[PDB]
Amino acid sequence: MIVPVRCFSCGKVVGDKWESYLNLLQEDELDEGTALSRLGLKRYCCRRMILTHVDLIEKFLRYNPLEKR
Amino acid sequence: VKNNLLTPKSGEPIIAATQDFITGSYLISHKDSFYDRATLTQLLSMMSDGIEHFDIPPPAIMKPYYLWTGKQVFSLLIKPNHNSPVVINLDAKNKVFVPPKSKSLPNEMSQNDGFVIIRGSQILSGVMDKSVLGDGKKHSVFYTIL
Amino acid sequence: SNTLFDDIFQVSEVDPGRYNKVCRIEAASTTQDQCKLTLDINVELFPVAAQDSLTVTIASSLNLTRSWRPPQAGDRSLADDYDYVMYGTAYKFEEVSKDLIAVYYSFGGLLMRLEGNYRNLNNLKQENAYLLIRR
Amino acid sequence: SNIVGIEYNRVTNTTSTDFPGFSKDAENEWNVEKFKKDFEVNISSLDAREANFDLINIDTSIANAFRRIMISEVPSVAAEYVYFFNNTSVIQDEVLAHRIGLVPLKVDPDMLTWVDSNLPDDEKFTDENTIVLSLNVKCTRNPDAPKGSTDPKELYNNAHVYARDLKFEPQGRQSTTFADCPVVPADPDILLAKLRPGQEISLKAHCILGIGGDHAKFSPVSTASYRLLPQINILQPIKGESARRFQKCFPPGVIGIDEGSDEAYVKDARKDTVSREVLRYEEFADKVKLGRVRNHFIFNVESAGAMTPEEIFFKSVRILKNKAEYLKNCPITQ
Amino acid sequence: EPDREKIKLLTQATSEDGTSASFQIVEEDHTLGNALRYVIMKNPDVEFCGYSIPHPSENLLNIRIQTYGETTAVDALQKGLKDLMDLCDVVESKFTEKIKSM
Amino acid sequence: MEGNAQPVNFNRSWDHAYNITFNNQDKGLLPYAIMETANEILGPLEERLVRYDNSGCLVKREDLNKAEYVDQYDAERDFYHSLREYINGKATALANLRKSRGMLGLLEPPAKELQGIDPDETVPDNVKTSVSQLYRISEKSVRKFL
Ligand SMILES: CCC[C@@H](C)[C@H]1CC[C@H]2[C@@H]3[C@H](O)C[C@@H]4C[C@H](O)CC[C@]4(C)[C@H]3C[C@H](O)[C@]12C
Ligand SMILES: [Zn+2]
Repeated sequence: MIVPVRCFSCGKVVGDKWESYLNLLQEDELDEGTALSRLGLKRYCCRRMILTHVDLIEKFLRYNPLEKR
Repeated sequence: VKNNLLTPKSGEPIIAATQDFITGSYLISHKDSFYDRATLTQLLSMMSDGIEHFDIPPPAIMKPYYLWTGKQVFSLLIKPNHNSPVVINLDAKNKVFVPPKSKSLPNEMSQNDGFVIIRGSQILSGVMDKSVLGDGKKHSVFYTIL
Repeated sequence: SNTLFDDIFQVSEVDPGRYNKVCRIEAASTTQDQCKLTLDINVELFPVAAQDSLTVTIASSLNLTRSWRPPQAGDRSLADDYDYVMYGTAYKFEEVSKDLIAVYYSFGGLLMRLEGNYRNLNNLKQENAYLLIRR
Repeated sequence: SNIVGIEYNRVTNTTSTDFPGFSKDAENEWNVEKFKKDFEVNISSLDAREANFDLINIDTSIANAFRRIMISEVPSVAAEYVYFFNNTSVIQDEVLAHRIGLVPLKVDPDMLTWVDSNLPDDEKFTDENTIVLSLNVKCTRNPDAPKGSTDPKELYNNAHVYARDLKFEPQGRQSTTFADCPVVPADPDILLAKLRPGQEISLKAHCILGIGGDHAKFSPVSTASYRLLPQINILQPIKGESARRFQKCFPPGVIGIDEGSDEAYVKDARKDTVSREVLRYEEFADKVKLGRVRNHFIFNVESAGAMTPEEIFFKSVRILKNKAEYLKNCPITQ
Repeated sequence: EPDREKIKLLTQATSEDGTSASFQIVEEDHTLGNALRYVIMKNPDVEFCGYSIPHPSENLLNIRIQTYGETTAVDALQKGLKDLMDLCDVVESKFTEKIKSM
Repeated sequence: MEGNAQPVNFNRSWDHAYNITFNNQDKGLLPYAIMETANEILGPLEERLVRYDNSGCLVKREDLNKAEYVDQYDAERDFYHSLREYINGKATALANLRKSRGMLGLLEPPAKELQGIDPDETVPDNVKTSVSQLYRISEKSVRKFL
């Protein structure tokens, strides 16, 4: 639902790379294979952690029960 | 389980080596498997939880290095020491048997170690596969021991 | 003496089929018409080429707890002047024809068939033996 | 020979052969003087979060023991218990507690004490063995947001709960012991949660120190592994265009063509990830052989941020030595 | 005060003269068993050293040492532990001097 | 059942008996001696299986193998016959070897009163040791096999 804090295989912290990855894709218009390398995700186990991540938290937050929608 | 190693349908063993135990035994008993004393000893401790007493036989290769063949590893697996009573003798064909070059030659002189011969408890020829360690055949090692 | 057999052989074929470290060599004896050898050799420790002459002897002892203990370094032994020493057991004596028998040795799964007149193979006695090979 | 040969279908000579009983010479007895003379350490890079260094003329067992102790035996501090006050987020309490337990904390492990488990909860946590991290984030609608905006960073106030919101709350003598080294997360930009107006998070995390074997959050290293030094032997000279093809079987910096003789030679075998591509082509058969030096390890220890990688390696060596000493000092019960 | 439950000598597997023995060590795994195996096999009197973890659910390690008649297995184990300590000391010294070198 | 539709595997049992009773200092047996040992062991076993007709009296020797006198013990008798035949085959093989090396093949007993080790004109270092190498069946081996 949200980007995991650590890579499952090795243990590198990838939870702090999601916003930067989105910014490099959106602002700098970089391709997906170079933005990963610019963030230090060299091993493929770390690359798949945020390359295949589905950010479902944004979709879940549309149905906020504490505030009219 | 010990009293029912053989099915009553035909008398063949039904409790024997399954997949991933036949492959490892074949790779140990492969003809180009040579182990030094450290690897030999670690393998022997690996099959007995570091409890059984093993009498290390003289190596099959002596002058360049001291190397034990994996068939000697399984000879120690069948009979660990002199106090074990298991002395089994058998001759059997493997699953894939390629007959030798000449019809006059015996079966053990074939290619690809098709024929297994166990005398005393030493495995003098052949590889260990489903025919010798698996189920369904009456010439297997475990059937003979039982 | 300790040496049961001794001869010089000419290799005619090296068959490394389906293996990477063990090759099956065929050899014919020099100055002995009826003596023939078929032997499995670890080719990495003792590289064998075709049409190469090599000396093969069979002995009952290398001397000139119950686990096997290697001999002390510096002790004189029959293995000192050889390049490839194997230990095995003779398990089968069979007849090929009249005046011609075959002896089968198994050095822990590596085989040797030695065929010849039984005058020459009289000293083999179906026991453990050392096979010493040099060039 | 001590070179692990690499073939097209198998890996040969992978086991150590330095012990008496390998041959009649009965050499390679354990001599501490010979090992002291032969062993070598060469550090090639030393940052604040990553160390690269070669251990030379050491056996595989000891290097693997160092790697395993680094991964799962060197203690580190991570959040263990989480007490919740009014977590009104979409993210569940279990998930949030797990994420908070997975953040790395910049805490020296030697400033704490191991928590006694059999003690009851009223006196289990003291000022010597527990670090308290308080988080308190409330999200409200931005009253002066742009009309045409859609970024949650502008439409809302605290829509992103990060790891830097984990404030440190000193308890007792930690007000003086942790004065010059306040407890902050090693990666402050870790996105812990996302909120919308009306939601609130407030919690207290008790952080103790444990080993990586108990849980992966306590492992001080993000990664800690070695690799043998690659070795490329060119048995026959390779000339002309084939050399260019011979260059394409390796990473770009591994080998090069001399300008004079126009033949290929190995430039840097360390860059060679062993892809054994050159073994695919029949023209390079019996012209190049590949191997790895069996007693030449290239450790690459990356820290999680709590403490330096050289400290981690030193602690691993000390832990192995203490294991050996503790086993030596124990009496053998029959 | 000494830890009596740490290392035990399994009576049913040892020899009468103590030449062969098997020791059960609690709260260890491959990271110590492999190092002990490598160090003990460098003893000229040891002809058998091998460790095993009988079950992953049990934090336990059985190590078997069989020697010749020159020394007992207990002496070989103590020598191996001391020698592993010396190896760790040498590695420690070399690493800590190469840190200060650069 | 340990054989191919047979109660016992003769080849493996013979090899087992030969191996576990092996001794280089044990003198081999002449083929008639092997046959005599087999007969001595197997005589009382197949002699207590007397054949009775349907009436309930003894059956004459001229018509022992007729169809109407088939009893429940015949399978046992058949087994013994096969057993003897197998042993006889081994003896026959040894006899053939003694006929191929110039010696005298004693498949049948030489005489009732003849005594002494009758191989005495053949040279001992050439042909006696050769036939001892190729075939050596001891009394312990055949008794253990039976
Ligand atoms: C109670 C345990 C203390 C222990 C963890 C402390 C006390 C002694 C410390 C080492 C020495 O300072 C020498 C070196 C200095 C370098 O700068 C960083 C590495 C270096 C090997 C140190 C690492 C670590 O910091 C040690 C071992
Ligand atoms: Zn990773």
